[PDB]
Amino acid sequence: NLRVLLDTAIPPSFCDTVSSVLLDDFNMVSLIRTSPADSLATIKQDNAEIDIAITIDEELKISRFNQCVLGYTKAFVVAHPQHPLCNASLHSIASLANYRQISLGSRSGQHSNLLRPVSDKVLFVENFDDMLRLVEAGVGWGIAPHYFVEERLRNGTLAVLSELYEPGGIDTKVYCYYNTALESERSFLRFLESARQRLRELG
Amino acid sequence: NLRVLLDTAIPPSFCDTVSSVLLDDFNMVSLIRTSPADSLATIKQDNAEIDIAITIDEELKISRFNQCVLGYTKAFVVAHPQHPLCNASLHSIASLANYRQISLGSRSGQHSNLLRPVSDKVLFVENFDDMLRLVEAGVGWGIAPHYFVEERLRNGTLAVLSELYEPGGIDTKVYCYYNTALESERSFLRFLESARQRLRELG
Ligand SMILES: CCCCCCCCCc1nc2cc(Cl)ccc2c(=O)n1N
Ligand SMILES: CCCCCCCCCc1nc2cc(Cl)ccc2c(=O)n1N
Repeated sequence: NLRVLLDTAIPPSFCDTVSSVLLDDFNMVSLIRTSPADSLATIKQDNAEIDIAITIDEELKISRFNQCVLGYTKAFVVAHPQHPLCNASLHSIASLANYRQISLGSRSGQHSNLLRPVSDKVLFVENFDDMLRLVEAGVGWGIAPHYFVEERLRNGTLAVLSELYEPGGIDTKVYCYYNTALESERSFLRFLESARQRLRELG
Repeated sequence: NLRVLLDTAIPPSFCDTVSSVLLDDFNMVSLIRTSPADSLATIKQDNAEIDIAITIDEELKISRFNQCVLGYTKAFVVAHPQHPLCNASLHSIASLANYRQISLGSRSGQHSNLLRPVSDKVLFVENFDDMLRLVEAGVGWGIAPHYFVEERLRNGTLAVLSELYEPGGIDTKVYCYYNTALESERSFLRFLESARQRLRELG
């Protein structure tokens, strides 16, 4: 039995590809969704018995696991279109360490450099919908995965503040943390290769 | 007079594009090359009077500067083809926190998470040629920019160990740190836009 974790920031399609590919060599698979803020924390608990994690988060050397990279995805910093920072931005790119960021809480309460909020004040939430309802309201601005936002974006419900920095969307790697037991295992080596190919292909 | 820093890991072509573009709106430009390990350290010194830095290194909030991203480039972890880790790798991907890494020294002696060496023991050097002569020797393995290695690679002088992790080369962002005085300045806003376009275009 193979327990694999997938954070809320991994696009579903990625999930399917991961999921479907796993199926090829694998017979029992449990899939857990976590906040990206809680993934590494989770794998770290020895008991939780995770075997694979698919995350946007980074920690280079983890106690029992090896990192490697599955693919790339995109985040956008979004705000309600009427937000002051919205529209004219270049200062805005600087000024948002000052505006309220709706950031992703962590049960640990600690964040990597990657996920720690840029701004104070911050108001923590537990997931992206939570984060987005707030930003649509919209009390603050947030960084969200592409998928959680595409639909909204086209409507004009939401605005992209994130363009000048990293135009075209913030490029974010998708790591794969896997228990070292798996390193020799051909099933896993096969899995990785397929998924990777499929993901590039989809790109 | 506009003083701009460019680290040794920025591909020369990037340099030209940066360089040439700057020329369009700019009349005096000094260009300084630094080790990527010394760039942020350098801009940080108030006296050094840098106005732009082009680096692969990250520090999200720097005292007088704003970050944003110009483009992407590629690093490879390379070793002499006879290196034990070479060829069969998957364990190797794990085992190289154990083999000697030829890493990039820092005058500060401190490294970001991005540049801090993966492995101990490490033997520090000051630049990529230094690093490469050693690895060709080859005493250790190193992470080098694409350009510094392409020529060597095709010969078979060098091997890529870096494939399973991040196949196709390790993707690394190229940041632009610019003094905040520049944020309003149209010359700079013009520069950024052009260079970015040229870089994507070259991609
Ligand atoms: C003016 C833009 C400042 C934002 C740059 C900070 C770099 C983003 C790091 C980050 N990436 C994410 C990616 C996803 Cl898919 C989801 C959430 C985040 C996130 O919260 N952060 N911080
Ligand atoms: C088995 C591969 C482990 C290497 C993954 C570590 C992530 C690389 C971070 C890094 N990137 C660089 C990029 C360039 Cl262009 C030049 C040097 C480096 C570098 O030294 N590190 N550490």
